[PDB]
Amino acid sequence: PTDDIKIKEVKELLPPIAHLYELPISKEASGLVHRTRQEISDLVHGRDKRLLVIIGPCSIHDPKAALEYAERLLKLRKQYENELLIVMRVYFEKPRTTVGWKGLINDPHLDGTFDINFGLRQARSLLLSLNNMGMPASTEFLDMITPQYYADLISWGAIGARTTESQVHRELASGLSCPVGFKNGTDGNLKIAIDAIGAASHSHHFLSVTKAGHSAIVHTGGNPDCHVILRGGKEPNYDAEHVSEAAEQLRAAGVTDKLMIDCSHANSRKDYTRQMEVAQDIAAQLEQDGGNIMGVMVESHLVEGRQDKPEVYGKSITDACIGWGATEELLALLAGANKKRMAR
Amino acid sequence: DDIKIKEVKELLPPIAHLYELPISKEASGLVHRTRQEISDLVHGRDKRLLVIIGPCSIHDPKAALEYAERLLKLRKQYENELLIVMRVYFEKPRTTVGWKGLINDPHLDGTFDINFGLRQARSLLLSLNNMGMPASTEFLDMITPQYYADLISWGAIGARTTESQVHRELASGLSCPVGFKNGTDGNLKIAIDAIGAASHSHHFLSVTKAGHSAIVHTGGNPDCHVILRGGKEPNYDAEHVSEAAEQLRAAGVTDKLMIDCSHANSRKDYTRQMEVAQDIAAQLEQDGGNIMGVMVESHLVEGRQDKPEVYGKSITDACIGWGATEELLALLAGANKKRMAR
Amino acid sequence: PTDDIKIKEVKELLPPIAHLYELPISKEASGLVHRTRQEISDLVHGRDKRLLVIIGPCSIHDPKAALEYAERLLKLRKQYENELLIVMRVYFEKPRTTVGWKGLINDPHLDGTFDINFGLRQARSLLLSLNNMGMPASTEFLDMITPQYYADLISWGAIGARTTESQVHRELASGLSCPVGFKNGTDGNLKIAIDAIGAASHSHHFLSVTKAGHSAIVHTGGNPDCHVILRGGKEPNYDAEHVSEAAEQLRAAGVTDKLMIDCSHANSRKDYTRQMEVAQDIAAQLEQDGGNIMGVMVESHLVEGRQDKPEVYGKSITDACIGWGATEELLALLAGANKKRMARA
Amino acid sequence: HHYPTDDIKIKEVKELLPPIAHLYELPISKEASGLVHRTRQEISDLVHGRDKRLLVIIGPCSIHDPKAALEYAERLLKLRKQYENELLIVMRVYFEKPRTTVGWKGLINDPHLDGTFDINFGLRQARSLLLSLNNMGMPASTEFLDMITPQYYADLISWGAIGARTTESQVHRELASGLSCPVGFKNGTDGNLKIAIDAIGAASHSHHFLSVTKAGHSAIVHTGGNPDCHVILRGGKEPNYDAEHVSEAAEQLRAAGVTDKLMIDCSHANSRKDYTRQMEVAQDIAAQLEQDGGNIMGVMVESHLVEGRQDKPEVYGKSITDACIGWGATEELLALLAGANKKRMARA
Ligand SMILES: N[C@@H](Cc1c[nH]c2ccccc12)C(=O)O
Ligand SMILES: N[C@@H](Cc1c[nH]c2ccccc12)C(=O)O
Ligand SMILES: N[C@@H](Cc1c[nH]c2ccccc12)C(=O)O
Ligand SMILES: N[C@@H](Cc1c[nH]c2ccccc12)C(=O)O
Ligand SMILES: [Mn+2]
Ligand SMILES: [Mn+2]
Ligand SMILES: [Mn+2]
Ligand SMILES: [Mn+2]
Repeated sequence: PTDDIKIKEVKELLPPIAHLYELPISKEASGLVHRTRQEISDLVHGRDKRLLVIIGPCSIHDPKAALEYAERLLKLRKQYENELLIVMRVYFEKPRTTVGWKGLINDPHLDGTFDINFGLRQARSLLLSLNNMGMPASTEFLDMITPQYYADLISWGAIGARTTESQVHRELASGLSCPVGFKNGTDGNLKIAIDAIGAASHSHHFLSVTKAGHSAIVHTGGNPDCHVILRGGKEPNYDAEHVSEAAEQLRAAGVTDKLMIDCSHANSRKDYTRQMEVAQDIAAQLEQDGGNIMGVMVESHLVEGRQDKPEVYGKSITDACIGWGATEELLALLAGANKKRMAR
Repeated sequence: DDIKIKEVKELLPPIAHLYELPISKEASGLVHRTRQEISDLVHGRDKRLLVIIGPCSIHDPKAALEYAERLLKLRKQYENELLIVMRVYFEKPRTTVGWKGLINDPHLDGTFDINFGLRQARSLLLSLNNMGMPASTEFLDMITPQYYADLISWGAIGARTTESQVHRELASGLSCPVGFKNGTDGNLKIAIDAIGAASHSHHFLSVTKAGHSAIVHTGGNPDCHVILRGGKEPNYDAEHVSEAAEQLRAAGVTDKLMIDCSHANSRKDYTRQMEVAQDIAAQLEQDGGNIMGVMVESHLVEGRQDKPEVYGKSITDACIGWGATEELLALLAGANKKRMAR
Repeated sequence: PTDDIKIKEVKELLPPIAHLYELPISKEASGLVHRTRQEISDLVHGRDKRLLVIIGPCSIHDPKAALEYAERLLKLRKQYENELLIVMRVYFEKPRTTVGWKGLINDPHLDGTFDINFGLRQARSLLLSLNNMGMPASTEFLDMITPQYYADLISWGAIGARTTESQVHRELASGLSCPVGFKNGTDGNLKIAIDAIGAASHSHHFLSVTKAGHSAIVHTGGNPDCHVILRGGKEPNYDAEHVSEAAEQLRAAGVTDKLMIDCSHANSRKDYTRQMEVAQDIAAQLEQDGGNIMGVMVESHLVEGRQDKPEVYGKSITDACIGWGATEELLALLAGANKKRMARA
Repeated sequence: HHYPTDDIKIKEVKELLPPIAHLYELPISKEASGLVHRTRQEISDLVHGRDKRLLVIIGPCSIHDPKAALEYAERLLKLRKQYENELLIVMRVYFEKPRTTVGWKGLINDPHLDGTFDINFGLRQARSLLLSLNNMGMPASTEFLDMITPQYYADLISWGAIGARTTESQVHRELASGLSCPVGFKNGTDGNLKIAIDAIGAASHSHHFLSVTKAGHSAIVHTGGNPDCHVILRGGKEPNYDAEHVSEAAEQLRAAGVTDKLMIDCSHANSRKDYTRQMEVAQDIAAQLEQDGGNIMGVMVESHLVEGRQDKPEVYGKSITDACIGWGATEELLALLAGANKKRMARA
């Protein structure tokens, strides 16, 4: 015996078309996705000076809270639309080296069953509702298969720090319909993210699944709307001198020198109250010059901090988020600052 | 939807390949026991040295089979000291443009003919196992393994994907032992982490033998280990080995590890592989109980070329030639004969 | 060029699992399907002397109407449950040589568009509701692929006169979880139906599709609960003499000699009123002896007759049916007659 | 949903390689494509009366041994070339006789003739044989029994049959509507011709039927319709090959506004299931061609290397299904038909 020795089971997976038939994209959702992708493209290439704000929970573990959060964020989206382009974080799984909760797609029931068919349906339904209420959505694509279930509803995608250097993730990015952000590496390596944009911009052949759930060869056209995200290393890398050094390197590689700064993760050193400090520093850069900044990322929820079990409503069970109060503060700060950049 | 997709193309499922090239009794037996033998090495139940040795990449099956036929003689000759398993990597991952590997580009001309490539890959691997040479490879994605993992005795996850969750989940379901390299700037924690993760059950999305998407529930891979392949500085010496083994034991994982003689440890100079090997040989005489394997980039002919003009010469990373391989292998054999006595 | 020369398009087909996931079979529907299949088997093999009545529209073109019909039929199902085993006709298409409306699965919108995905979803939705309210369902399986979408909701199946002689339909029958009736051929050939019962009782290997929509080899175990249906020919064949001759031939092939009589189609000469005459003759055979009769088939709707376009609620757009009044009478007539046959045990 | 209702009477569902796996190993060649393409057009011409050659669908009742088949084709090929101005000879390459009785289920189903079922091997063997035949210059004809097997080798078929037992089946008519080759519908097993006339009707229109893609996934196939369909007279209770039956069939066909050019099966019910009588039928057809017989566009003959039949595949090139005429009788029968038709063609 040499085949599937360490496989316990192979289970039935509904193909993407099953979900697309139940939850077809609406006219409005298409329009919103389409133009949000264009609008972000314009930010990536320096054609517009608004600040892309990718903001929301670290992960989504409860769609009801996600929709209530979206309702609130939507008012600030409209209010700040001339200064900020606000797009909600709708991430289904925090990649984790240890055991623990495996994300909404994997474990929608939050009990260690794996009900991926239900997860993908829930994921798509939440995304469709969000787009339907005027809130565009962003997410991190972890594998090569899940995107076929809801990428059509995504206006901006991330490739995480742990996969920016992975070739098949760069290939995936090269065929994604949405702009894509590549994070610097977990120890602060920027070059891998710069290379990724290089790779992602060219055509690739990668193996994936058709909408019908059958393996196929996908020939991509390249993604011209990729960029770097500074999310910290051994040290934080959000300040002006890091930004400026990043911008030089980007120009040096012939790619866009407009980048995004993540206020969270290793830039806050995992202390959610520091996100505001980073946003303050970014505010200060925009007021002085900050021409290379095109966006920021913030981990924000209804209620602040985090919990191991999903006991409190609207409170993260992955990374600790700022609460809604602080969120209003932060967005007002960034709006006020960028208005003054856009006048200059 | 699919705005940046040029084309979606027909892909034969693994069963089409498995139907034309079914694994043989002899190939199954060889894979089965080479896996056991390597498992014994990983867990410190046998003190032979695993040697993953062969071309950086396979671009010409004829040369590969030739190389194997010479490598087989040495495998048999050193069977008490070394467990020799040929490197049969089909692609070297590259940030920039260039040849994309045998699976992607079997014709070496920039056409993609993945169906032909997967067939060639499986046929080469089956022939190699049939003649008595087991095979090792790097699994880059979650689909290609279904086409030939049954013919593979040891697997690598590359430096670039050791931190990737889905690659760890893949390793958790791989029938073969798996080596995780430290990161391209020398980070070892990510490989230790990767071993921990890979030893547990996971649910990942992939494709059945029949080419249909499915949820695969894995049992966990107990036969994982790390590979020291250098970082900003090389990490092959006795001090690095010792500090690595302390870290591995601290994490509750096997402290038996493999050392790559090429790539960052040689400073990307193929000549230096022998210096690393010498250093490893010297550790084996003094103590070196934490070393279970070495990795060597080797071919019929030394160095490298941009186009496949010269027979048996790598077109990816530069390799030592057949000579320097007879030397490196003797050198490792001699040194480990001593280990296994004392 | 040699491939797909005369093919206009190949279109996306959701696999059975997609429908099974949205409309899983309920506990109650399962129990009812299970039990009804058993109860029918007992009739096929002469363990119970109730009369199976397959009754309802010639074809379903309107689920609302079908449900309302079921609600009324249900009361009579219960009322006569000791004499009659009443199962509703839920046929989606009447196969036709000519052009016209192609059934609910093919043309659920009744406008000449094709929307088979919607059709299959509607068909299963209706079948699940019917079973849930207590009404078991029967249908004609026309191809090898549609049964995966809803066979689990079907308590009795028919293979039509046009396909009884088809080997692939016999093979299909040999793997269907429900009893199956085979009709004599459109000119009155009975041998093909007897042959079909023989064939369907054995194991076969045919090619079909898994629940997941992938082609596969199905090894079937054989269907022991098949029987013939007398549906007329060049002449009608519902009378005692035809029944008696049909039973002789059945015993002679070593298959069950309990058969079903279709009161409609070529036994009524397509003139729906005459169904009552056939039932009357069936009642009269039951009173005398009628040991070989285990079921009847009747084409019945809320409103009698037929129409070309679906303008009048609850009226067939395929073969003309008797309306509700006559349905009550036909059922009372059959119940009364069969009560007397069961008493003579 | 605790009570069981699903796959109660299924023993097993097994793996089936999709058409593309066979098409990859055995792609159609330029020569085979050319031959299929033109043989179909040539047959279309006969169906629509633009050419007065006679289509001759001739060969074993069923193929149980590809080596014998190839040897048979080599022999038939010399007569195909020799009579090419009078006859259009196409080989019968039928894999499986439909049977009510248990017994051998054909080469696709049971390629090892031992009651195993190795349909993957069977389909590979069927395709290989059909490709070998087209590559040597012998076009091939077959009967399509199910909706799935055609995807494996219809690209190598120049003419298709719908059998007597399925001519009335709606799905088979829909299948015919999307088949790339001309198609003949047989009359029913008791002699009903109207079903075959209806079938031509139906097959000529567009349909939607459910089948499998080349990749093995179920799909909806929207067909264009098949304009190259015709009827086959194969007898009933009584034989139906003579001039009066022919003439009565032609009036019915015209009356239905379909082609009044038909094919006559010399075997099966027209021969009373007696292989020797095939020559009788051909003799009668020859007599019709000399008189007038304008409505006849083809004939069907069950022919093999060796005459008769056997239950076990003991003797080489001898049928295990319906009894066939041997090779001697075949040369006779074809010379007979050639000579007769040469005279018809000269009168116009
Ligand atoms: N559907 C994705 C691209 C993509 C990812 N994986 C695929 C597999 C097949 C086809 C397309 C894809 C998009 O439009 O962004
Ligand atoms: N077949 C692989 C395990 C595996 C990798 N990818 C898969 C996808 C599906 C099923 C199994 C797998 C092995 O034996 O090592
Ligand atoms: N599901 C059907 C049997 C069946 C029909 N077609 C199939 C194809 C595959 C497997 C089973 C089937 C039943 O239970 O009656
Ligand atoms: N391929 C067949 C037609 C056909 C049969 N079944 C199909 C399913 C899908 C597409 C085409 C088909 C031909 O060319 O004659
Ligand atoms: Mn986070
Ligand atoms: Mn290398
Ligand atoms: Mn009817
Ligand atoms: Mn025959």
